Amino acid sequence: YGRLVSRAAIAATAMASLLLLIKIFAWWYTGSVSILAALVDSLVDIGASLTNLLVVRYSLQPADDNHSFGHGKAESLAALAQSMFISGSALFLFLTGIQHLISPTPMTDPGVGVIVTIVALICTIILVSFQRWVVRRTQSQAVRADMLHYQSDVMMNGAILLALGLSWYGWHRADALFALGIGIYILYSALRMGYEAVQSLLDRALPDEERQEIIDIVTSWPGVSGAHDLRTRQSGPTRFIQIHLEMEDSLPLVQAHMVADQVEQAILRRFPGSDVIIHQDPCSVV
Amino acid sequence: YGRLVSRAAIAATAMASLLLLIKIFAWWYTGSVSILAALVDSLVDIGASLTNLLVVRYSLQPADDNHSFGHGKAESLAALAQSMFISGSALFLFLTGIQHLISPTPMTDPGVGVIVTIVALICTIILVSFQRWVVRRTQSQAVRADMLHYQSDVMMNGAILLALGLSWYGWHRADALFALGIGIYILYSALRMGYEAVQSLLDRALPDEERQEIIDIVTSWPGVSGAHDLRTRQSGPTRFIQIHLEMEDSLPLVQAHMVADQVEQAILRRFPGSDVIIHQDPCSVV
Ligand SMILES: [Zn+2]
Ligand SMILES: [Zn+2]
Repeated sequence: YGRLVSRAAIAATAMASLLLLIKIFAWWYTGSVSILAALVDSLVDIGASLTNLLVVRYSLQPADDNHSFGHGKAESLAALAQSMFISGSALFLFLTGIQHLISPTPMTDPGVGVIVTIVALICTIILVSFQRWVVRRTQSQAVRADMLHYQSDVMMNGAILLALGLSWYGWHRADALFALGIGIYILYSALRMGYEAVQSLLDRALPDEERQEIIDIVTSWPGVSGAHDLRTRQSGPTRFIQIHLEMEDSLPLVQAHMVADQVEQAILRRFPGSDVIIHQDPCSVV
Repeated sequence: YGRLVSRAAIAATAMASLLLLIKIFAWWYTGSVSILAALVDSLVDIGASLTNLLVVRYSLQPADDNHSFGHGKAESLAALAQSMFISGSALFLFLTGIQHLISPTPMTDPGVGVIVTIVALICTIILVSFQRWVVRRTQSQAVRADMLHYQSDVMMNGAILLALGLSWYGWHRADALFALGIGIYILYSALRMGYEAVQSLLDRALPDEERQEIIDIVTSWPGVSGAHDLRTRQSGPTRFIQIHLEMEDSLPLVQAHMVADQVEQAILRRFPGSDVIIHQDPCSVV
């Protein structure tokens, strides 16, 4: 089920060792060999790992079973933050700004910093295009998919992509660095993550689809006329009422369990939800 | 049910007109009559209203029924923020600091500001001790109960509570203003709200109690030996399997619906959950 196809391990590893390795380390600057580097979104990127790592190691048990009845919502939650807040807002240490005053133009910023071994990384892209494998091999219910924090925390598209002496003087970041955030942050986490997130409100019961599937599977048994109601949600959950809305509308006998249970069972299709549950109603809302 | 006892209206009003009135306005300073006042946690307190107001006006329908299947989790969510973040962290614009350097001591802060008509408010306490009525008349599933943002956004316990010439020179805020945050913020939202919040992971299935009640009600019908399983959560939700784990362990007939439905029904006790649902199992996990 989750060897590959489900959160089983696929969702176990990435930002649980994408981070335990790539940006566990990559730099030995201002200390031994004292050339300047102010970027330590490294220890800042480290919160990101342990965070997710442990958090997903909790998106992940049968529960505090009693209390935490049966969880991992957890992730969707630990997405909500990363998203809207703390990225998709990590955007806002540049919405625009430095474009007009004596800053990006002819003087202040198109000169300083010809000491760049920042190219040391951008290799790291390796372990986004691995977080990328995680994606639909199974979304860590897309919780990994804060990844794109990296798919833009590896957006040195000014750095190692300069318009050095061809047309743009110091307008190198005024674009090909400004929109960067805008439509890959606002319309990133500050929707995306800000969403699976927001269905931390269980709802979206489903995508009309397995909605569809679901129904037609149940609609079609021996446990026929008597489909009453689906309701649905994340990591699994479905449920419900049916049986004989033609006569076995009391008539039958509890044999006619497994029959639902057949149904239920037959709502395998997925990998799964619960024994997303049947109340097996005889007598008819008509 | 919710006239008074449930979120019906009680949860409709407070921070949906606690804020629409109290700090809709209270001040006309630097403009007409130009005495100084830098505090506009007023327009900042206004986000707080509309926010909650509208949000609770959504903690509150049958759903985007299809998608948002049947919601209001919403609040618990809109608590999570207020809490841990954006208060219980609004604490940290003072953990301590101004205690030692020439700031609170003999010179800088125990002198400036003898112009205080800040006493204009502290009346506002009126509409916390109304948010206080909201509490258990029904917790707006304690979402209102970000209120205590006010129960500490009305913590002028330096202001209009000075140790002016009795023992403490300028040590007036170094205490009776420092701990203020600590153990009414950290151990406030940054647990409290940071919690109902975190059970945005449905879980806490319940408080062993109505857990208890629940069970013994079901345990005790004509729908006897055959209690299988509770599972539980917020605004209502319960569910489950039972019937005849002594013989009507297939034997009976779907008459024996309402019998669960009796049960279910009889899990009135609360105001309620769902028709927190029964799968009525004959043949026995034994
Ligand atoms: Zn029924
Ligand atoms: Zn069963």
